[PDB]
Amino acid sequence: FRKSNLKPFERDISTEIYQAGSTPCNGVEGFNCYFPLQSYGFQPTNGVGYQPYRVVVLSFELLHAPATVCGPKKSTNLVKNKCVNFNFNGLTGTGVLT
Amino acid sequence: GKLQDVVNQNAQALNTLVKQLSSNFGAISSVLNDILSRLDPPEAEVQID
Amino acid sequence: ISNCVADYSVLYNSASFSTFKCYGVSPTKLNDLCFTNVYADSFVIRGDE
Amino acid sequence: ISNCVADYSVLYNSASFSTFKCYGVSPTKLNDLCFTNVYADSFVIRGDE
Amino acid sequence: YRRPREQIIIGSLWVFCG
Amino acid sequence: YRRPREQIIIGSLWVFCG
Ligand SMILES: *[C@@H]1O[C@H](CO)[C@@H](O[C@@H]2O[C@H](CO)[C@@H](O)[C@H](O)[C@H]2NC(C)=O)[C@H](O)[C@H]1NC(C)=O
Repeated sequence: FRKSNLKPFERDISTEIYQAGSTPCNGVEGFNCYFPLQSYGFQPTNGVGYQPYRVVVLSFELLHAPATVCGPKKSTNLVKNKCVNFNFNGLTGTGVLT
Repeated sequence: GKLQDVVNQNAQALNTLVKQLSSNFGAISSVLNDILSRLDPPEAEVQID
Repeated sequence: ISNCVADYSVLYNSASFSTFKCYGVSPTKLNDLCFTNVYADSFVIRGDE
Repeated sequence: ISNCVADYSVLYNSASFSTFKCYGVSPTKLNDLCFTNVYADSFVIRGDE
Repeated sequence: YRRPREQIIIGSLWVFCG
Repeated sequence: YRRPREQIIIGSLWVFCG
């Protein structure tokens, strides 16, 4: 139960009772006042549609800052005054380094 | 000013054309190299188009 | 996640994950790509969701 | 019930009904929703039933 | 919040705000 | 009776038959 949809990448912890009805809840559940949180039900005999899935979401971003997270690619020597394909922390391109 | 305005207008047109190279136009980035180096060809075709 | 060398290829071929869907990047191509930060959000979700 | 204007807000806020359960629709969201036909079935049911 | 494209090169515009 | 989804969008497929 919530008043409006979440903005992207937003987290909510407040457990205030939703006042869906016109009657004020006054902080206590009852008529038209439901607990905002609900408990899952997971059993070893539950169906695949109800089986609990452990999920992870990975997000990447670059903020023109030092490239802290990189890959296992091995760096090579430095070449100057030659038309080469450079790759500086992902700055993929071609040109002459002088 | 009659001679200088022609040069100014041509320079403005060229500057606008150059600035137009840094627009997403709906893609994920304005740099073609980033699109080529991040996405596989089938997904990169849409951004390139 | 920051200031560490990553390896997404092993996560890709581990074959222990039911769903591996990436948006805006190619599973086999971010292996040689660099980012400033990586955020990992974890939770448990029902099968139909 | 058809070809008329309904009012579910007063029914929800009447506070005279012991049980108000909605399946497949939000009780506070169908006020701005329109339906072609409305069926009303009424009878007497035991307390335990 | 929504952040400008100038400050983010690869990532999504939206950032954590909860 | 039961009706196909092509005729009913919001309501239940089952219709009155008594
Ligand atoms: C950081 O702390 C401030 C101070 O508590 C928080 O500001 C409060 O936010 C709540 C809900 O957003 C309001 O009801 C309060 O009136 C605000 N002020 C105070 C003094 O409590 C702020 O939300 C916190 N931000 C984060 C991200 O935790």
